[PDB]
Amino acid sequence: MKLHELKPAEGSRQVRNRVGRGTSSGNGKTAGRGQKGQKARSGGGVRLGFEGGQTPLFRRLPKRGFTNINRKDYAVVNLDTLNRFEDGTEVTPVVLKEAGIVKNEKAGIKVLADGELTKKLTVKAAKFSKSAQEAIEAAGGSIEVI
Amino acid sequence: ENGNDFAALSARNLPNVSVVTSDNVSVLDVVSANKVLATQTALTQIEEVL
Amino acid sequence: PKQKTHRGLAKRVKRTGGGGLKRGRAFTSHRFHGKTKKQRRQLRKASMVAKGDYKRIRQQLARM
RNA sequence: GUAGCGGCGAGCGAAACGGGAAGAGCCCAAACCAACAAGCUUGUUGGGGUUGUAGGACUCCGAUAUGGUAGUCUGUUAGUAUAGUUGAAGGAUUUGGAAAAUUCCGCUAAAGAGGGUGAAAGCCCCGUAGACGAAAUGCUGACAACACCUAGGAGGAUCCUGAGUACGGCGGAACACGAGAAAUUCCGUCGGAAUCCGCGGGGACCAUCCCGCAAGGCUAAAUACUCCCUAGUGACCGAUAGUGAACCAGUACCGUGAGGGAAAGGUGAAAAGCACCCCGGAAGGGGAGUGAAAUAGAUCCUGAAACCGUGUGCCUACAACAAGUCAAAGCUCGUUAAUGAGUGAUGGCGUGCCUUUUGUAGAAUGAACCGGCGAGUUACGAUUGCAUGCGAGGUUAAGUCGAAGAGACGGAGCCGCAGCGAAAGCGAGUCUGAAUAGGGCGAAUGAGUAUGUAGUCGUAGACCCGAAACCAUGUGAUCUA
RNA sequence: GGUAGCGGAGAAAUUCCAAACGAACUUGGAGAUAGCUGGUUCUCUCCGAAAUAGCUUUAGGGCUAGCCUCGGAAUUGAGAA
RNA sequence: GGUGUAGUGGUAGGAGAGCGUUCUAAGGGCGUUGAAGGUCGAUCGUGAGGACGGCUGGAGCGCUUAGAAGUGAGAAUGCCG
RNA sequence: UGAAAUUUUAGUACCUGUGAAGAUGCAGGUUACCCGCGACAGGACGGAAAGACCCCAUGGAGCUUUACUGUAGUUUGAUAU
Ligand SMILES: [K+]
Ligand SMILES: [K+]
Ligand SMILES: [K+]
Ligand SMILES: [K+]
Ligand SMILES: [K+]
Ligand SMILES: [K+]
Ligand SMILES: [K+]
Ligand SMILES: [K+]
Ligand SMILES: [K+]
Ligand SMILES: [K+]
Ligand SMILES: [K+]
Ligand SMILES: [K+]
Ligand SMILES: [K+]
Ligand SMILES: [K+]
Ligand SMILES: [K+]
Ligand SMILES: [K+]
Ligand SMILES: [K+]
Ligand SMILES: [K+]
Ligand SMILES: [K+]
Ligand SMILES: [K+]
Ligand SMILES: [K+]
Ligand SMILES: [K+]
Ligand SMILES: [K+]
Ligand SMILES: [K+]
Ligand SMILES: [K+]
Ligand SMILES: [K+]
Ligand SMILES: [K+]
Ligand SMILES: [K+]
Ligand SMILES: [K+]
Ligand SMILES: [Mg+2]
Ligand SMILES: [Mg+2]
Ligand SMILES: [Mg+2]
Ligand SMILES: [Mg+2]
Ligand SMILES: [Mg+2]
Ligand SMILES: [Mg+2]
Ligand SMILES: [Mg+2]
Ligand SMILES: [Mg+2]
Ligand SMILES: [Mg+2]
Ligand SMILES: [Mg+2]
Ligand SMILES: [Mg+2]
Ligand SMILES: [Mg+2]
Ligand SMILES: [Mg+2]
Ligand SMILES: [Mg+2]
Ligand SMILES: [Mg+2]
Ligand SMILES: [Mg+2]
Ligand SMILES: [Mg+2]
Ligand SMILES: [Mg+2]
Ligand SMILES: [Mg+2]
Ligand SMILES: [Mg+2]
Ligand SMILES: [Mg+2]
Ligand SMILES: [Mg+2]
Ligand SMILES: [Mg+2]
Ligand SMILES: [Mg+2]
Ligand SMILES: [Mg+2]
Ligand SMILES: [Mg+2]
Ligand SMILES: [Mg+2]
Ligand SMILES: [Mg+2]
Ligand SMILES: [Mg+2]
Ligand SMILES: [Mg+2]
Ligand SMILES: [Mg+2]
Ligand SMILES: [Mg+2]
Ligand SMILES: [Mg+2]
Ligand SMILES: [Mg+2]
Ligand SMILES: [Mg+2]
Ligand SMILES: [Mg+2]
Ligand SMILES: [Mg+2]
Ligand SMILES: [Mg+2]
Ligand SMILES: [Mg+2]
Ligand SMILES: [Mg+2]
Ligand SMILES: [Mg+2]
Repeated sequence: MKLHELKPAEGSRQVRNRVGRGTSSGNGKTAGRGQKGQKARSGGGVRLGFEGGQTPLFRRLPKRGFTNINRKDYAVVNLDTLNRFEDGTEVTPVVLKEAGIVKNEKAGIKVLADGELTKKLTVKAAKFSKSAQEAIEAAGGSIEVI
Repeated sequence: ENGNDFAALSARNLPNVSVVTSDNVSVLDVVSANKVLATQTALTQIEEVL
Repeated sequence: PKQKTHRGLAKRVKRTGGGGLKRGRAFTSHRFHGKTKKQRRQLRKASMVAKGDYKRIRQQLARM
């Protein structure tokens, strides 16, 4: 491109709308705020979720549950992703992290049976679903709980 | 290329000349310039950088 | 600054897979003698935040 | 914006891990030893010793080294700050009052940053690139000197290892944590330990396990800020702006006082700032001069509008007029040459602008007129549309290098690719349930993410102006009681 | 000369305290807050409301719905007369 | 681009497309043979608005593309003159 | 010699009617040559003061009390000295 012939991509940039700049622009005078009221005042408006005094929805609804301090979440992996590897390959949490499939392993890798596996593999992971273990082993592979 | 100080000095003061080292080249510099005069070593270093 | 979450809502609702919000039911605290067993049974079940209510409050749970 | 805290409201809101900037560790008290002094201990002095894979004393051995320092107006040395020196290259022609402008040929450049010069200068001047420079006094760094720290091994019989302390009750306070199940830290008051088989902590508490060793002290760097000084920068202001203050500004002025607080920049290139003459007491003018220009004459660049006045082309003294517009005779004049311009007898229609209202010509509100100034912005987040890049992936943050740039590195972290459940947990399913039942939420039925931009929202004064008031320092009894 | 604002003084009137005292003046918190009033600046094109329901210490405020607008998806075409 | 048909009042308000102001970048220009500014004119465009002449003025300023905003005033018993 | 309040621009009649319901300005009709000076005060809902009456604001302030919650003081006990 040439500095004297620049052209942005169509629709990439828009013109800011300025209010209170004459009537014919469509936002003159009231600047789109309407006529009087609380919402027409500078800094006006009510806090989010406010209902003008009617009991708000969250107040109506009860609190529920608790958070387990020892909660454990696992980074999930499916058989379709495992298909990306070659037969005889040793699948490991390190292997997954290097491949970029699992950037954050959380409490560990758990393998699920969402897809159809087609390659023989020795898979090492924190956990395996029962269906996932069966699929891996039926494909001639093996599973080891790291 | 880095270290060609005599070339850099001798060229810089010319009104139509903009001198840059192969390691420090920017989109704005290239776009501004109508022609790009590069030494062969500079091109090699650029190819390595990119 | 970071937009803050409404902690009361965070305690009362759950984000579902499809983006909706799961909520408990009202009238499930006391005075059960005033409600038929059908009412109690059908209030035991959870429900979803209605469209109007969600459109009012979504910004308070953006980062829940 | 998670875990949490919270009339569980409004809101408040961590820390550890991980990634970086920077990095440094050391002294006492005590045991014990020697001396001193008084009154076998008990104070002073010096030695000794300094800790958790427990250390130390003490007792045996062996070494009298090895290294370090966060010391010193100790020099020697270098550099640097506070003045400076040097520093290339143009003449003509046209316009002009003036050349740097125009035109023609040149020249210089480690210097084509910038400023000034009678208009716009690479080559006229000050400069710049570059080179060079310090008697004197600071500052820094090195070198040396002086100085101060700096021991290994083996034993435990015994001794030492911070007391009105830790801790507890009561009452407050700090920890994101508002007494709460409430640890941890601190204050006041009262009570009040153990001491190595000891003690503290791991969010009430106990046991086990792990980690540490309080009640003594010191410690550079990364970090915060800029009244000042030096050198610069700006899609920052340009005289109602920018500091209140471009000017003799915290001045004038106001007030008892604290305190409040202005206005006010521009002749011309050069004063060459109008000799002399004329009217006039002067002021002020008209000539004559200076000047490119004086309608640039000091109220001085330009010189708008309101407002005021002189001249006149048309109209106007029988008319009821939101003052115009539409139609039009007559008169006057001739332009961006257009089926022109000014004025206008006469005729038709016709109750301003704004705000606020169901409704305003309104006898509802606002504006005396003119000019200037004067109101949805920015930062950080949320969300949507549009755009670009990549795509089951997307992307870096701090930080390092770099021109205050781009860019490179930096994958810690964040979003997405799996959901369901309060949770254990299970998982293309899961939860409820006795249930292979039904049903809920999901999958089948996949697009996301980084950035730009725009709309809207949240936190901030959040579109602008406006209270009566509240609170915390001060100043006032020169009036008055 | 003394008494000073959470105060003084008062032959008592809310009376005086530097020409306005039911709580002085000045500076600061501070751009207090104002569901209230006023103001909010260029143009043209397309479309175009509402003054209703419900709830509200709510009634001249607000929230959801109704009514308007812009974009999108999809249909056995579901709307109107 | 042509034809045809239909449509084009409008407050709150939504959407779209533009005019003009200052500044930045690049390119290409204009200026003591007179820039900006001021003033007059019977000029052009659908609108905001744009030219071109005469006069005044005396040194800076347009145009095209893109970018950023202290970007447009007639009303606030607005402030200053 | 020389102000001021006020002031949208005004070539600023009367009657009846109309109209945001009390018109110099609108309708019909009537009257009225142009410009002033000295007087009066019916009107311009005349000027002056964002009504103090009245109502409203989840405004303010001063005051009261067997309003609520605190609290200085006063008093009583335990405890330390
Ligand atoms: K709006
Ligand atoms: K709930
Ligand atoms: K209940
Ligand atoms: K956060
Ligand atoms: K509340
Ligand atoms: K020692
Ligand atoms: K010169
Ligand atoms: K120059
Ligand atoms: K020196
Ligand atoms: K506590
Ligand atoms: K611990
Ligand atoms: K520990
Ligand atoms: K002049
Ligand atoms: K005249
Ligand atoms: K007429
Ligand atoms: K009135
Ligand atoms: K089931
Ligand atoms: K199911
Ligand atoms: K995309
Ligand atoms: K976006
Ligand atoms: K604001
Ligand atoms: K805003
Ligand atoms: K006195
Ligand atoms: K008295
Ligand atoms: K002109
Ligand atoms: K005004
Ligand atoms: K009226
Ligand atoms: K009168
Ligand atoms: K009062
Ligand atoms: Mg923008
Ligand atoms: Mg509108
Ligand atoms: Mg307006
Ligand atoms: Mg308004
Ligand atoms: Mg409104
Ligand atoms: Mg229950
Ligand atoms: Mg019932
Ligand atoms: Mg020179
Ligand atoms: Mg020349
Ligand atoms: Mg606290
Ligand atoms: Mg205590
Ligand atoms: Mg403890
Ligand atoms: Mg240990
Ligand atoms: Mg430090
Ligand atoms: Mg000023
Ligand atoms: Mg000026
Ligand atoms: Mg000022
Ligand atoms: Mg002149
Ligand atoms: Mg002048
Ligand atoms: Mg007659
Ligand atoms: Mg006549
Ligand atoms: Mg009314
Ligand atoms: Mg008025
Ligand atoms: Mg005093
Ligand atoms: Mg006195
Ligand atoms: Mg009384
Ligand atoms: Mg008085
Ligand atoms: Mg404040
Ligand atoms: Mg329409
Ligand atoms: Mg209520
Ligand atoms: Mg209203
Ligand atoms: Mg029509
Ligand atoms: Mg200009
Ligand atoms: Mg503005
Ligand atoms: Mg004005
Ligand atoms: Mg009537
Ligand atoms: Mg009448
Ligand atoms: Mg009329
Ligand atoms: Mg009137
Ligand atoms: Mg009156
Ligand atoms: Mg009033």
